[PDB]
Amino acid sequence: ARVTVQDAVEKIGNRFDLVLVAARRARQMQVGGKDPLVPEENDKTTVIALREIEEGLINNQILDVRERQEQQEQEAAEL
Amino acid sequence: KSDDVNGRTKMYKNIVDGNHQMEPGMPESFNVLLKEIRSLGINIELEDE
Amino acid sequence: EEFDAIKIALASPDMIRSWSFGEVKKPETINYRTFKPERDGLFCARIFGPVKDYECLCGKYKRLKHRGVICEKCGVEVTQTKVRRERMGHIELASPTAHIWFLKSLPSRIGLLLDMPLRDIERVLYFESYVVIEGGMTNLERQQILTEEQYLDALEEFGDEFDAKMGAEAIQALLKSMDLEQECEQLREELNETNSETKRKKLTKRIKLLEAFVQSGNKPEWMILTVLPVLPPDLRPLVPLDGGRFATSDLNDLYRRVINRNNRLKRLLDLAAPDIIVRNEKRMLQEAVDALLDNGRRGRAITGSNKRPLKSLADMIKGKQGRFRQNLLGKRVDYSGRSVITVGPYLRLHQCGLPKKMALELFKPFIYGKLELRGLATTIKAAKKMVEREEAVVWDILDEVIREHPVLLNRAPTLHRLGIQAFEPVLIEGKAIQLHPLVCAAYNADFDGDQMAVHVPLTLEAQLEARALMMSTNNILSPANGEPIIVPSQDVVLGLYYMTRDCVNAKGEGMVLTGPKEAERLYRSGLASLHARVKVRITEYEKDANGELVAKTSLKDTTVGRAILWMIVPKGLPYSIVNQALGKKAISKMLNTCYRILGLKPTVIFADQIMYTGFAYAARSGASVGIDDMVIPEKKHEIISEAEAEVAEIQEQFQSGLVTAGERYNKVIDIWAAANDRVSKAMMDNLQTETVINRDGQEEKQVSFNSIYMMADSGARGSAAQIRQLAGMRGLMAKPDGSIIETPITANFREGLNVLQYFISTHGARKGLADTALKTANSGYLTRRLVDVAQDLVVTEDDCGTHEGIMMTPVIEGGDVKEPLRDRVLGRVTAEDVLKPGTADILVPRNTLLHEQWCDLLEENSVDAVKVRSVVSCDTDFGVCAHCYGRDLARGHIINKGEAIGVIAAQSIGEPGTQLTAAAESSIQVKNKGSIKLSNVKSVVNSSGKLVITSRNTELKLIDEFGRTKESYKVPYGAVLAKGDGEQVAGGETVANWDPHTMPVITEVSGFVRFTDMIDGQTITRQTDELTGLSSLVVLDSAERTAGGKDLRPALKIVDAQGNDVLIPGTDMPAQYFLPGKAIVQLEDGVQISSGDTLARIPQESGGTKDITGGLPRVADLFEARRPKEPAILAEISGIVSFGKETKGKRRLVITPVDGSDPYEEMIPKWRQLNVFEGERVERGDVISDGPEAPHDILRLRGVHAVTRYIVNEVQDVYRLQGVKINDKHIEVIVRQMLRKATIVNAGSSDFLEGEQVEYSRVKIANRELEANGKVGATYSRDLLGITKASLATESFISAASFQETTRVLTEAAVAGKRDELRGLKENVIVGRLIPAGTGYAYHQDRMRRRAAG
Amino acid sequence: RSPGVFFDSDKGKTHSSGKVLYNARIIPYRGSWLDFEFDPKDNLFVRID
Amino acid sequence: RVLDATQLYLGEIGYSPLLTAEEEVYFARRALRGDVASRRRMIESNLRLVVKIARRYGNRGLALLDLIEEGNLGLIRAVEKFDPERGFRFSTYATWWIRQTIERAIMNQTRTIRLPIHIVKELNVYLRTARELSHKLDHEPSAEEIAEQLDKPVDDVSRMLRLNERITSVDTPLGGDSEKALLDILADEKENGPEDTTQDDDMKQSIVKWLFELNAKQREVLARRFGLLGYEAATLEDVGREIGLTRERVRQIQVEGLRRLREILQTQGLNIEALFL
DNA sequence: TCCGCGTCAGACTCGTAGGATTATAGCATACGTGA
DNA sequence: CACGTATGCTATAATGTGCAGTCTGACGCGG
Ligand SMILES: Nc1nc2c(ncn2[C@@H]2O[C@H](COP(=O)(O)OP(=O)(O)OP(=O)(O)O)[C@@H](O)[C@H]2O)c(=O)[nH]1
Ligand SMILES: [Mg+2]
Ligand SMILES: [Zn+2]
Ligand SMILES: [Zn+2]
Repeated sequence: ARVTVQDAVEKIGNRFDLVLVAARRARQMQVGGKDPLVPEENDKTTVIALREIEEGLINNQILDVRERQEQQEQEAAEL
Repeated sequence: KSDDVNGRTKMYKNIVDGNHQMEPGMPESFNVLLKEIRSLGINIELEDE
Repeated sequence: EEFDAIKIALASPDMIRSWSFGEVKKPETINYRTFKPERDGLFCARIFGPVKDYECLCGKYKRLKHRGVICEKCGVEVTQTKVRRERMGHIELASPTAHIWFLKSLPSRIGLLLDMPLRDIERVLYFESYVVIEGGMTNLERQQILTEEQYLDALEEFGDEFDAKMGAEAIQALLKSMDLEQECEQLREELNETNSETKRKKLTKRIKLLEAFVQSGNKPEWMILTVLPVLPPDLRPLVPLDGGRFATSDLNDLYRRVINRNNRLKRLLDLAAPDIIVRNEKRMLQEAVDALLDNGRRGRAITGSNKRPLKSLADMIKGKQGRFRQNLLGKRVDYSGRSVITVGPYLRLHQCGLPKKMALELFKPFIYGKLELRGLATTIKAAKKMVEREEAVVWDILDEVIREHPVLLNRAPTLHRLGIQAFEPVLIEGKAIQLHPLVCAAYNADFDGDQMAVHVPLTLEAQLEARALMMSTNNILSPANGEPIIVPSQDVVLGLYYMTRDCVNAKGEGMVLTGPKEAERLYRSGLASLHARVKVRITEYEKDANGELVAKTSLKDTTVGRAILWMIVPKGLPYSIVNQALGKKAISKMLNTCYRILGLKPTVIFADQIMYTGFAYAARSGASVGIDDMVIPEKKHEIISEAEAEVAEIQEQFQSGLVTAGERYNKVIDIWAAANDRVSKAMMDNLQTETVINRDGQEEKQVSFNSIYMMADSGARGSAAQIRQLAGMRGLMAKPDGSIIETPITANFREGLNVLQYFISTHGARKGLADTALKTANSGYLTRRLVDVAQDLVVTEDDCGTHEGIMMTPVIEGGDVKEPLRDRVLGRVTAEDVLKPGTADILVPRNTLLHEQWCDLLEENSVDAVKVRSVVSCDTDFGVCAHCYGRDLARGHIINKGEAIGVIAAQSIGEPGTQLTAAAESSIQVKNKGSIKLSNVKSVVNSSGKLVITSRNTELKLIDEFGRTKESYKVPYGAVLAKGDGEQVAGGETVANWDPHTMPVITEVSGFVRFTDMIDGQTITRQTDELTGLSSLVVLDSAERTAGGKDLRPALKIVDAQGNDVLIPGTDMPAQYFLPGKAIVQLEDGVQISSGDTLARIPQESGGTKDITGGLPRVADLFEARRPKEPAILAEISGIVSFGKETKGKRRLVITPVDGSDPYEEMIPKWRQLNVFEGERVERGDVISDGPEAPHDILRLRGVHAVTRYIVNEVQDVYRLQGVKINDKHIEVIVRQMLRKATIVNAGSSDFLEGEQVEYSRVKIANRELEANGKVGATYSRDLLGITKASLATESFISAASFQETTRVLTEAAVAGKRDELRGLKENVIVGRLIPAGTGYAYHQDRMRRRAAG
Repeated sequence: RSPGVFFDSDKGKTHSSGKVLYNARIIPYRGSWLDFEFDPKDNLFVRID
Repeated sequence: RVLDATQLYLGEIGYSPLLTAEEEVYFARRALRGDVASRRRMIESNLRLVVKIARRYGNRGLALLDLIEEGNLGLIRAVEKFDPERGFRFSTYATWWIRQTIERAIMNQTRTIRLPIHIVKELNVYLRTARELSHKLDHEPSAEEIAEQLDKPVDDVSRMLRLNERITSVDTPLGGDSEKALLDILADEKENGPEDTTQDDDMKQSIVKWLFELNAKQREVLARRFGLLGYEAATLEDVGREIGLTRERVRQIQVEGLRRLREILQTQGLNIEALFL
């Protein structure tokens, strides 16, 4: 994850999409203050996002799922 | 990093706020290019979306 | 703010007035006293807006309290000062003026559109002569020039009913009155009568101009300027220097010229001045306008007070200094540093030493932000002062921020993507950057004063781009060839070589060790040398059928050194890899093996370990450079005195007047070239195996431990040619000309050169050095052209679903297999089903990546040739599929969709050229036994009894027991074969023999020699000797030839005893060999000859150093698709050959195929000799004449695969000569971009019609809609384009103009009214947007679907 | 380049013919240049500056 | 074909005949009486005189062609105001108008910053005097040396020589090579860096935070005056238009808002820290 | 159609240092805004 | 009025101008 990104690349596949997915997740922890799955072990949001992808916890599809889950529950609360 | 005048200040503020968000716009050199081309008497206009 | 597309069209006078917010009518800039803008001046604030934010000039309205207020008093609107760079103005011209760009920029546009020569228009413009606009009396026709005196004649006689005028007025009125519609149809009607080739080109040109003019909505009047736009003040600033001085743009001096003359013209018109003065002022106005638009175009550029040409508007767009190249495709960039670089051997591969003070300043805002989170800084001003004071706590914060933050290191020049790599920074006290040794290779970075640049990726996206895509650990393999670029050099190799390499017994020969750890213990304890032969017991780990590793313990015989290096070796690799004495070549294979078995992480750690141990043992070794290390040959003086008596023999043979100066030159050079080889060989046998003093039993031989030799043999440093001038003889040096001097070098560096040897060294040296500084421009220019043409190409699709590809073969050039089939088809998507030789069972699948596994199987099955999916044969429109490309060579797996392949290709081809900036082939010796197999050969037996070859491109194969090609050679013309076709030869036999410094002309028939068209003085010369008098005849070419004998072809005609001609067996051709220029002839007229005798000897001067100064122009000429000077003739269609008629020797060819029965004729020059002999079943593209092939003809007759493979092989010939590995697929990318366009011959169901040239992608998409709808189908022909023209042919005019030729591109685009919808990378980089590739492909396709759905 | 006279020749100006055209150049320290030159048809020409 | 603007014009002037005194008097009598032909033939005949006088006033500001046109305009004034009855020749009279008009035009167009004729002519006499001073003082002249010769204030000379500074081209390259010029080094002092722009954002936002930390009637008159929240930047007396309608109570409440905010900047850690910038 | 003038480009970042020059007659009356 | 900017006249005769320094192979375009 920190030194070598190969196993993280092998989870998603497309290097370019790995960057987009880990950037979107890192933005969540950076701004939302969304809680990390892996112990940070004093690492930056970027590294945490890649570790999460290596272990297979974060995913473009999984991010989109939790997006609609929380957005739809807020729509439910509004109405 | 370069021309985008709005972008650089907004980016600076984002960096001090921790959030490394990219808030880009248009490089000021391009605006100039167009004006220089029109000063040459060639109409170069932007068709918007 | 965000737009979709960009349009260029002609500026209407009325349109120019739309932009203007006021008319400038004064040259005044500012007031001398109050430096404030003058009224209606060039800097007028009343027009271009306020000098200060929300402040009028006189200061009546201040601050946002007065928002949109227009000061009644001064007449200035109170707004942002930003507007002064935005608002334009204008000038009302009293006389109209020609827009120089649509006049002088060729094609003339204004001349082409009026069908009026440029000279004619100008004579009208400068008021030399009248032009007729409409003579109602057909007595005088349109556009007919009348001189001053011609106008006086018709003036009284016809007058009134003819209108002829002068100057810009005349041309504008002529343009205004011309009806584009009517003249369009008129010219189309004329096109039908008798359309000759060049007449039809010019007519189609004007047709397309008229059609484009009506589609553009441009009007011809607008070519003439009545209104002149004024650039905003801040874009031509007048600013005060500190010293009270002022500095201004040159545009302001040019504007002043224009305004003064224009206003003077208004005055002269108010004053009713006489016409000659009016005229001079109108000429002056046009001169100043032309100077303002494009200064150094029309004549003498107007200079200023600096005695230099005033920078014109055009100059700011045009060239390197122009807006595109300098400020828009490349920029100065924030968060950037630079410093000296130095070694960081302690660093791991993913790290770089970053100076503390450098990093403190680069990450300034991140430190301020962290400081406010810790509450250490109250505000930003306090954070600033805390960092200025460099407080103790600030260092601990800086340490916190830079952790896990990647930084980009860059070295100039950036030739390939690896010229930029990301590292995790390590803060160091001290001002120099520390670089990792193993990546010094990529950067070409040597610490002899090299500096590097540091860049901070700011955004989370940029950080992840750096850590994932650009990290050094992630980018090991060259994208050019599938080879690891990260490879130990220098000290590292020397250390590992030292460890692995063995010595006789030494300390502790034949000991027995439990583990490599006991070996390390023994060495460092001092009871074993690293070179001691020892029976140790090491346990290697071999991979099984699955992912499980099978370990195996065994006692091998290795050195102590090798056992210790095994500890660095990861578990999984074999022990036999390290068990040999290791060099740079073996260590790279080590890294490659590690990468393919273990993967990335293990290779990265392994590479670091190797670096550490390599340096470590290099320093332990105490290796050095003595004067005793440079051993010279004990037999130098003998070899030299011998070679010197030999050269004296040929000098004496010259003084006798028999041997020519050129023959002696060649033979002296050959004597010394051989002397050089022999002395070098002597030194190297004396040095290599000089350690013949061993022990144990008696006297034993082993490799020498000479420090200098070790360095060369390991490949750490030095070579075999470097040791030549260190102990042997310097050798021959070649001049700045390229030519080699007669007197070479005999002494070396150890012995020491004199004043003469040293002075002679200088020439070649300085030629070399000047080549580096001057040629890199041309190499780099080629890189630039390549990159520009391959820009747009990106992986678009996964699978195009095409069955297409190109069948590849093994390159067997010479005796060693230069490129194997395995290496040429490695990681290339195979097409169809390619099995083993015996066709009865499938071996490899259809759509499958070629893995090292399947490649190994190919060799065991002996596959001859295989269809492989190529970029050229991809069906994907607007890019290529991952399948047609194959493996990303840099990744070691299948390419990811979205990757920008073209740029990678152009960089990969260009870099080696840019960075890189013994021909005694007497006789072929076959080495393995075989049957001799000639092809494309027509030989004839001679008087001697020897098979002499009379065909130019003869090839010689070497067929093994089963029947397959092992070795291959080029046997040249007039070569003598030892055994003919089909005969067996033994190993180490001279199968072919010839003279290299000569190209003989050999006969096919026996009889006597006749002289035809060989008159002394006109075509040939004559020179005799003494006593007897042997005279030689030397044929003059058009250079040394008079106008008398120019159409006379000199030839040696064959005749019999009677005097009649001798027919060539099996042809109606009287025997006549045409001699070319500078052909030396020894036999005079009336001499008997047999078949196989040499008539004349054509000289073969080409003693260059080759290197990279003479190969690249060949490559550039290939990529620019230049037809060669004497191109070979090829059969157009398959069928039966028939020879026909002759026009006094000029060969006609009445060729009659089978199905296409209608005959086809072709004229051929008289002296050009055909290799084939008529009456034959000819395939399309059978070579008929000897010479080079034009890529266009190849494409036109034998299609895409043929021309693609011609370019790939001919280019690859050059790079292979220099030992440069580039995969064919890169050249194939560029080739594909060359084949972008196609010319439609015959109408479709759209508005293509005859002769339009459109992208093949768009016409194939049209053909998909035609297939579904039927209608009239479109017939077309694919066209080849050179790189430069192909880049200009892209629909994107932003891309075209940014490349080159900018003035012309924008006139073409402006007149066509072209609209660029921005799809390419170049275009997006210019507007400063997201790349449509790599990371950006996700966002850019999301935009494309937003665009598709509204 | 020293003032005086100088005899030169482009070795194959027109690469088509490849004919050597010899030329003379009188270089003064101050004044106009005086050039003499051959053409392909071996006609002697004079050009000033 | 000769396309030179100059050569073309000089060709055309050549093909008009030189006049004698009697011819000049005849034409000029009718010219004052308003004869379109007379004025034109006198003009066209004497263009050659203009050009001859235009070749002496070169290397000063404009080009020969430019001077030739202004010269022509001077000759036109001369033809309008010529006296045929007076025995004096025309060429003598025209010379005065041509030299006059040329000199005057090279005094308004020659300099990028328009110096008034009067300053320019003042400066010119200072210059010609300096030349005489340097001719006998071997060394060039000081400000006081010129002032001493004219018996005038040294400040007059200083100010007159302070307006002689010439304009440097922004585009002129430095070091001789055509690379980076004054434009590539000349920094915009009007456009501040993100550091300064972001400092202003932080500064402006800072106050707002502590602006809503004071009293409700302390931030309803203090901001509605400076124009921070309100629409228009008012003065102490103008705040009465809102609701305050007071002059002293507005000034007491303004400064009371400022004093409680001064202690908000002293506690957060600014005051003297944020004083320097 | 060939000889010939014209156009077109000719590597990427570093750097050192400012800039200098000339000259426009002399005086009387006329036109435009602040004090 | 003053201060800045402009317009004006004076009258022996005088009447066609005066800086360029060549680089190189290739690719197009009127005679
Ligand atoms: N871009 C550019 N690079 C240069 C220039 N001069 C030298 N270099 C670089 O500086 C280095 C000097 O030569 P070396 O690098 O020592 O050559 P080398 O590849 O180490 O080969 P060996 O000397 O045989 O070991 C080269 O790698 C060049 O690329 C130059 O004018 N421009
Ligand atoms: Mg170096
Ligand atoms: Zn105002
Ligand atoms: Zn494909």
